[PDB]
Amino acid sequence: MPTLLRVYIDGPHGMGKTTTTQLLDIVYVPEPMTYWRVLGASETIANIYTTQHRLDQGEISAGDAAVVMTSAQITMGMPYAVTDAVLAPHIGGEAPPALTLIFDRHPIAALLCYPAARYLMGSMTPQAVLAFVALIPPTLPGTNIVLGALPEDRHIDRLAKRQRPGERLDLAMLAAIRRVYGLLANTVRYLQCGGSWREDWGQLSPRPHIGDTLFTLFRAPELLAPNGDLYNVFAWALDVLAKRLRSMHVFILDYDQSPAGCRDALLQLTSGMVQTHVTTPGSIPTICDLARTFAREMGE
Amino acid sequence: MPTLLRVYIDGPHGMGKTTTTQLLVALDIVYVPEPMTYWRVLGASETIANIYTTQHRLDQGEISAGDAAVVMTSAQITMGMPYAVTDAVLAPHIGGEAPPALTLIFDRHPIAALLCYPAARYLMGSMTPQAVLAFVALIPPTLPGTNIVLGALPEDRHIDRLAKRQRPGERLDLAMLAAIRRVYGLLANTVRYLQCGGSWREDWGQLAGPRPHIGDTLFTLFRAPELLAPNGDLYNVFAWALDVLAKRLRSMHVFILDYDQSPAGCRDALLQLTSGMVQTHVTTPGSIPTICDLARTFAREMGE
Ligand SMILES: O=c1[nH]c(=O)n([C@H]2C[C@H](O)[C@@H](CO)O2)cc1-c1ccc(Br)s1
Ligand SMILES: O=c1[nH]c(=O)n([C@H]2C[C@H](O)[C@@H](CO)O2)cc1-c1ccc(Br)s1
Repeated sequence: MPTLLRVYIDGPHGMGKTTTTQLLDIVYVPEPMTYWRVLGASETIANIYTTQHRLDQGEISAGDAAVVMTSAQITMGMPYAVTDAVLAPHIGGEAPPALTLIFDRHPIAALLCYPAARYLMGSMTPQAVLAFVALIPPTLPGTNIVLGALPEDRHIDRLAKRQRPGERLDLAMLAAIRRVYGLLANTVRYLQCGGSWREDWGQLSPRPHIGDTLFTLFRAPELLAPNGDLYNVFAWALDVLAKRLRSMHVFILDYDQSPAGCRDALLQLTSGMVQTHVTTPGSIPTICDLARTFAREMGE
Repeated sequence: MPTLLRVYIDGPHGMGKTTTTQLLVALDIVYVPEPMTYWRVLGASETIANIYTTQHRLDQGEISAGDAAVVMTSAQITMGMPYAVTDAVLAPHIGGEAPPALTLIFDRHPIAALLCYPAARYLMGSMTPQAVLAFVALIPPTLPGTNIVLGALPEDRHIDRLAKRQRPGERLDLAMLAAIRRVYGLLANTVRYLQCGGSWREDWGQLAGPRPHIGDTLFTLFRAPELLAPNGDLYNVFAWALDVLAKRLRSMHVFILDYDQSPAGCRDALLQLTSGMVQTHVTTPGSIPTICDLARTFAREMGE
């Protein structure tokens, strides 16, 4: 069968991502803005930022913020969820690629990365973050995740330039979110280096120290038994997290440059990403139509 | 290679499902109960109490529809968390379909929290079909040998039992009973529909035994203004979800059990249906013990 290349450009918002991918037998699946602002619900992004603002002003409580916050993360990952779902069966085993799919963000941003950041923000229960993790679909072969690198003040400047409507410059949420992708990038090398959280978990009391991995966020008092132990339910959700992330291929793009440069770099990492065969002759065309119809309908 | 026999007992609450499964188990056979301790304490505080009060608040006109949806959606993520973790942990051992070396008697399948309960809440107006389809996209891949025993039981006889089998924080809500009763009937019809060659897209225009009418399946829940494009066709985002709703269920093995009989009767009834069920091999020979302990542990920690 012919081969495919799936590339998910991911990282914190405000790093110039959509811009540089649009500057790129290659389809680009955008961010489903229409689905957030209109299809799934009314102005999901506004809701997120507003709510946290009410929590920051104490106009509402950590728990009401959690439910609203929780209910929104659902609307945000839905389009990505279904795409991976319908896409999954066509992807074959790892292997010029007959089709290159550039996606704007992977599902883990919705089922892991943003949820965690909001936890880090006192707006999402760690119990909920782990519920989402538990739902992270299996990791198809050839899943290349590009995460971005960019100096803080530079990223603050950028965050400032363009924001979806309803947003708010939230410098904490920036640091919260920059923290997560940083930890996530660390977890992957850890898992890949042979690290076992169960074996290293006691330390929280050639590879990253589990203190610099995503595992360190779940030493959360609400996840532990009166004697300090993690409840098994939760220990298992970390076996899923471990399971899902270890197979991903993470590629770093330095965003501290010009779109032309970022673009030129993005295409550059491509030389080492992993391709896979498709399942049917007609997989490529079906995939091509899905990615174009996804774009057409949800990209504003 | 050893085989495994997985059996998920689901259906509307208040039919006596938990009892009989225990009964049956009291006769290489491990149970996986409902994770009440997670619902009452671990994941959140009193989730079931939260659910029945919210609906109730909405009905009293004391909150809105968007408050309920936000709360309900939130409550459902908690309710199905344990099922979701269990399924993902077990999945790698589940192998090809093939007496069983191990029999795992589950209490409710992931789809109950990712589909049926959501769908029913939607029918109650405390959930949106967009949220349902979000959950549906999150239903995990249907493992081989997914045998589901649903429970039949006449309504009045159900009402009486429900009135009896309440949960801590539960309210006698017949409306929800009827809703939950309708949703599970559609599930069975749907699985029959999908298996007799049915295709929703083909029969979309139209909105044991013979193939059911698409309008007697779950696909009919999703004919909502919210999901339609001005051109009148389902938006593709949802259409693609319904594609997964059909993929997930098409390979399940549904069996129906009659709950209009004594506890020792359902036990024997269910014990009868069990023989015609699909087993499967395990991935590693040592997968059985592991599976045995995950189940016992799930039981020991979240059962109550
Ligand atoms: O889950 C989310 N939650 C969230 O608050 N955001 C924010 C960041 C920015 O302000 C705007 C667009 O990225 O919305 C994004 C996401 C995700 C988008 C796509 C996926 Br997958 S997850
Ligand atoms: O999603 C749910 N929603 C819900 O309202 N219930 C109610 C019904 C009854 O009052 C009680 C116990 O099932 O909880 C149960 C569930 C689930 C339990 C297990 C799974 Br999977 S889904």
